[PDB]
Amino acid sequence: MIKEYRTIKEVVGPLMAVEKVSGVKYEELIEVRMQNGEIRRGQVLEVQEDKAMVQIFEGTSGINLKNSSVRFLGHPLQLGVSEDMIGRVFDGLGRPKDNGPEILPEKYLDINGEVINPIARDYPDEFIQTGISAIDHLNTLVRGQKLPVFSGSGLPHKELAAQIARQATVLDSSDDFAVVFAAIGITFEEAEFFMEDFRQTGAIDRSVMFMNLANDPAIERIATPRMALTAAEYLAYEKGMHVLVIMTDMTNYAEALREISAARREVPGRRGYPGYLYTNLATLFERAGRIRGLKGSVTQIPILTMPEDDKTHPIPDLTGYITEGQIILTRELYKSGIQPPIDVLPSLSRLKDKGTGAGKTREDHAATMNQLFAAYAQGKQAKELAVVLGESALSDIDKIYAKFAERFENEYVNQGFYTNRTITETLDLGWELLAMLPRTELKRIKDDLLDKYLP
Amino acid sequence: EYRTIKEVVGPLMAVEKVSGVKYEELIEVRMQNGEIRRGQVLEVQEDKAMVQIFEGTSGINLKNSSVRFLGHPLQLGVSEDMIGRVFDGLGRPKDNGPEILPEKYLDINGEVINPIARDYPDEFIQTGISAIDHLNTLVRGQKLPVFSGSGLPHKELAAQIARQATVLDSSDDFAVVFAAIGITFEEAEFFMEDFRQTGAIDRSVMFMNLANDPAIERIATPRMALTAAEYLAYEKGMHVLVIMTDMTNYAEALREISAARREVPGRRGYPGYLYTNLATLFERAGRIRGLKGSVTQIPILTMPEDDKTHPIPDLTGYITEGQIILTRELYKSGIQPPIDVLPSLSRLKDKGTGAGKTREDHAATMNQLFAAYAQGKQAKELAVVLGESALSDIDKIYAKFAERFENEYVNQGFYTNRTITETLDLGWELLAMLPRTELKRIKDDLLDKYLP
Amino acid sequence: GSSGSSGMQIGKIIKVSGPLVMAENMSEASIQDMCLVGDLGVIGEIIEMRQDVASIQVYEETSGIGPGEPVRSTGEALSVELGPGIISQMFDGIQRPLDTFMEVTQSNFLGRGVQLPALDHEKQWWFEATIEEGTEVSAGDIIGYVDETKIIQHKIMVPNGIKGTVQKIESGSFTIDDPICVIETEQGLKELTMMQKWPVRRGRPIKQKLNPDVPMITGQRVIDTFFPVTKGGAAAVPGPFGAGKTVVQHQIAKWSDVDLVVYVGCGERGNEMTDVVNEFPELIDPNTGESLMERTVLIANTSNMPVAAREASIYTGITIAEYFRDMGYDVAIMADSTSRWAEALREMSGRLEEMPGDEGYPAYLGSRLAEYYERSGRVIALGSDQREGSITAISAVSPSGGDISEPVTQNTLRVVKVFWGLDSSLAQKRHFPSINWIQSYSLYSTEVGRYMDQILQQDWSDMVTEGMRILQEEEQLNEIVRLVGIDSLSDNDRLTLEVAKSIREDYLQQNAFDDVDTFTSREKQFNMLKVILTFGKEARKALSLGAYFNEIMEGTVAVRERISRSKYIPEEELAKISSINEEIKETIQLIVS
Ligand SMILES: [Cl-]
Repeated sequence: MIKEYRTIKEVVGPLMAVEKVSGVKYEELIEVRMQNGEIRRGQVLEVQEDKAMVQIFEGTSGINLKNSSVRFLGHPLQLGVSEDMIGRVFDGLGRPKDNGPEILPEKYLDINGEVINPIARDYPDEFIQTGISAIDHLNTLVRGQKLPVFSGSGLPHKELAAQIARQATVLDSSDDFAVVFAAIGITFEEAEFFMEDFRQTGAIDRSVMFMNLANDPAIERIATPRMALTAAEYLAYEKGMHVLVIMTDMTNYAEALREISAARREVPGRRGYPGYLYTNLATLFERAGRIRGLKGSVTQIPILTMPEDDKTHPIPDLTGYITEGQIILTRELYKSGIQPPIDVLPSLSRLKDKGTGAGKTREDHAATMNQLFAAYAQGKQAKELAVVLGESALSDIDKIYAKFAERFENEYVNQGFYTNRTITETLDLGWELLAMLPRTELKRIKDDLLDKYLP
Repeated sequence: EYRTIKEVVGPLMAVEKVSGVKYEELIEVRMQNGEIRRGQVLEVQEDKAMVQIFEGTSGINLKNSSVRFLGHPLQLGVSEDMIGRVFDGLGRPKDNGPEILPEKYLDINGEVINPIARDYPDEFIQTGISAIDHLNTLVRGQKLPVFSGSGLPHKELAAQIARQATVLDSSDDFAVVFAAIGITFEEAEFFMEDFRQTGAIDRSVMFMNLANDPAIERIATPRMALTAAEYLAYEKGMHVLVIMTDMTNYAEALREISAARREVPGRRGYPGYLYTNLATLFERAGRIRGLKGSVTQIPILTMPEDDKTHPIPDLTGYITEGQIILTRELYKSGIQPPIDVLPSLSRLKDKGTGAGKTREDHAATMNQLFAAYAQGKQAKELAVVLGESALSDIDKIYAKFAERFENEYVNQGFYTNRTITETLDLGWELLAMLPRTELKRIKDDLLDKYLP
Repeated sequence: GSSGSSGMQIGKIIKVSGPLVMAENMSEASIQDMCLVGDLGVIGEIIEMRQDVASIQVYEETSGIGPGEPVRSTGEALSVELGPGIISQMFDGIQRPLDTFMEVTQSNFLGRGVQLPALDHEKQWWFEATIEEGTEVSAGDIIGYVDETKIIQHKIMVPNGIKGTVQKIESGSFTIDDPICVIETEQGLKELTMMQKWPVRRGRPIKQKLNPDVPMITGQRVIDTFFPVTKGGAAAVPGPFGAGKTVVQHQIAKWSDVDLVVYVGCGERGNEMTDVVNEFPELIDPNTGESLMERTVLIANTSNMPVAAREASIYTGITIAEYFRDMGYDVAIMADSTSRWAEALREMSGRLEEMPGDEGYPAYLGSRLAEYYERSGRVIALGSDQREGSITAISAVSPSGGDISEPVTQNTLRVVKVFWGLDSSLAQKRHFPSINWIQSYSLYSTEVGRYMDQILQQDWSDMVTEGMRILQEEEQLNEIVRLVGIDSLSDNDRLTLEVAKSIREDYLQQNAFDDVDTFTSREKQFNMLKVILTFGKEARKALSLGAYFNEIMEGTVAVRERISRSKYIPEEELAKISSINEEIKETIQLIVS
């Protein structure tokens, strides 16, 4: 028996109220049957007495209240999963977009998923060689980590994300990555950049894609990354795959959350964003890692543009408190021709210690990383002083650091979006730059490493 | 007439059990003591009307007061007998003059000119001020504001333009409408005495609103003025110049009214509709195809903290067709008026200059004078930072040019009227300082004919 | 019914608060439906519904309207009429013909409650049938055309939602109300006219979008060279007041190689709309003898016209653009200014008592802007033809104080690939167009570079890259000059400044009101930039061969003056530009000796 009511009380933007209902549950999936026969899905946000408040993913344009119905499906929003999803393209609600067959689902999964028991978790420590020195050495990515790219409008975050997915591999293994890609409010041209890259490399045959574009309904964006992550955790923990999840643009997700929060007249937090923004983002990004006794894994690379290039904006700020580091692109490095324009100083990886060193990368990894960071921060400071007060205003040693920071940006960080460096090549190059400095300045590195590696 | 006032909360009042009440309809409150206050319907819902009383709600007893709904919005009773007369912000006589018999009453919001019916601003208005007439020409139908600041002589400049402004080869069809907004008694007295002393009053209509007048009256003031101007222009065929000061007091009043209604404040606390509101005033300027007459506006405003990015000058600049800038640097040098021509601009100046309007050498000398002055000021600043020996012999000439340009050309005095012919001739005198080879913006035909 | 008879549902106004009206007894009406409000019957749109009470956004002034007055729904969404009679017309925000408005009301001023059809439903047009009877058709298919102008064919397409076989069709003289074709559908016989309606808030359907990879020719040197937009691309033009935004957009309208221009005056000056109607008919194409007005549609809702109609004008415009795009045309849509559209949304959001987002703008500002720009682009249109068409969006933004960190500019830059940042300091310096060449960008530059290298068979992308490197180095050098003075720079750095100076005033600076400088061909642009770059190249080598900077400048006065005049060289005398290269090589080599 299908539960349906013809008692719609009000329609206000993305929100609808239904009355005289019974047996309706919080977060239950609904379908609006419009007067013209069109079907639009939604979700119960609240139930009291004989009433239900629902949000409509596809909006309420053209709806006649009297002549429409609301069906209550008796379960929350689900994804019908299958390994047959591989190589398929879906929209923001998980419906086929590629004119291919309908998937015959193996099972149906609540797209909210479940929390991994912390005791069941396996700690991520498997080095992933991205081929990008600024990542591999200084902000190391390991399998099962969530490591986002913080960027801005007009910056090449899509180029970087594509390069990572293209070049990423663990060592001493022929494991590959199944890729789950979620487009969230991005433009056709942004989406098409990824589609073209996936088709050229042939990675599209290893991929599942969920596409919400800038012309697609905005409220749909709240479901899209949950769809993508449900597919990811399915492929990883039920089909034993190593999954790489790329989701852009996460800022568009938070904006959708704010639209709903504003429509509900909820008590606003910072910038009009709801008080639950941190929690909400955490329910997404914590869906990554490894599980003890299971072969698969979920590695996340969320991408967000920082509004006004402001890192203290609620979106990148709260994301930073959740994710395991961040890779930050800057307009300054981009304009100087640095590719990728990664600013290593505000960038971070929280899982680099146990994924590096002897038997993983090389024994000199951590020492050189610290010394390079220290030398770069001091050299960057000296450059900025010399450009304003003159090259003769720096001490003799700071003048050396100023030259180091320049070669560091131009030869180390800047490598090109199609250059894939081995970790050994990266570490050896780091040593060539440290050799510019007096040995007495290399205080983060012990004598045993200096004698062995320093030219 | 209703005796059904239900609520009074601050300046706001709710009247129930009403019928046929419209949005923006004017109301009249007859207090329990016979006192009469006027108001406006801000919102009307079913049997309720939300009204704001101009003079406030202090002293009002609800049950013993009554409300009359007048059946029309705020209006001005217009006549050609308004010339030579002084009114307050709401168009009430302020000069103890005879009774005013209106030909008709007009909604002070006016109507929007059909964009297709609108005629582009055209022809010259001689202000008598060289820096304006030559370099930043005022055109009939143009909106060209003055951006000033506290302590700067914009009130002297306003009164000078008001009495000196004229159209050439066209007699007895020019009028000035002067609107004073939120100004003190003493500055109102300055304007009143000056107009009467010079005889400018005989061709002017004056609307005088004071600092201690109700804020709603302060915002009604420019609409009363513009309604009078449109009537004189489009119905009587006149060229009307509308001068209004201080537009900063207008925006402050608007913000005060906005806050009283607890509306969501926009940038810097000013209403979100500040741009739109200013536009409904400034866009009443212009000409109409097929009609004799024109309305020209000179809004005058003080830039808070001398900040041009402040919402008041900023949004004004997005609406007007140029701006006249007064500066403290030039004011401290004794330049009258202290107009800085470098950031000043008139966008429509082409439509009011040249042969048949001013003279054939207008545009060329303007381009050359502006270019030479900018180079002169640049050389002056170079002498400041690096010394006099940092300038070439030519740079020294341009620096000297910029001095005489400021001291003799821009500086003319607040009671000196220069004809456009005198302004153009004086421009050629300054250009003669420079080598003829340096006058690259002027063709040889004009140089041979005019260069002294 | 009532009193013995019955008619249609009549709503009753129960609240008026500015442009927001609430009406009860509206249960038959749908969200987004157009309605006639009050005794006057002003045009409004239903945006919310609570039980039987509709919230209505009104597109005309509501002064004088109150509760108890009737509301009459039309049963249809906000739509445009799409057919012959649309080109060269000036409409308001809701597609009412303004010249007809004036003639009917016999007034120079805008009245209220005036119902006018958008197009002339009485005018005879010659329909040329081009399709055969018995042909199976679907949405987008051409059944015939009308020569609306001497150049532009108005293609009559099968409307969306219609599918079947052509039963009867013949050429002849009809109005847009006469049935010109009979389609045998599965739902029976349907007859088509030359006019179709379309709801403006819904993008017209296509087959698929394509990459906009062909650069538009605006003839504006700074744009075509350094910050180019492609056909199907989108460009934002944010600037402070008085920076020449209107001259820039007018230049693009008159010179761009598009088939049609849709120009939307959204919340701006009335005089600028008057300037367009006066000037556009006078701009005659030498090749075809047609004016710019004969390929333009004008939509005007000035700053003091109804505020809600600002939003209407935006959607009216893009929908008309999509219509001509569907015919296989390249269309430009100019929105000036999108800031005023956002202000309208903010005003209504306040009336609705919504939770404010960034700067008081509603929380859905970003998605509204994103949805608008995603309607631009190069597409394959519907129809068996699979014809291609494009819409290129050029939008002014007016950020308060010129500060681009505000929500409208920021949300726009999130979805557009081209940013032309106008600069007030340049405008004061008489540097026009006032585009900041350091802050501006085009994410089409690399793709356009490839296209240009291929079509010119020259190293154009390298030249553009070198030209920008010089300008960027100039900005660095200028900071040093500010601190130490120009006399502290080496000869090599002194040269870079002069080359940058030549780029700035011999190339970037362009006079829109000069008969020759107003437009620069692609070929002419190449020659000009080549010459400028050659001087720097030859002078650079002279310095390394022992020549001093002072000597180089003194001995190249004549040739540098010739470079600075090359912008005025006629398009048929481009050999006079290319020959400067040899003169540069000669004089400099002589200086070395
Ligand atoms: Cl402007």
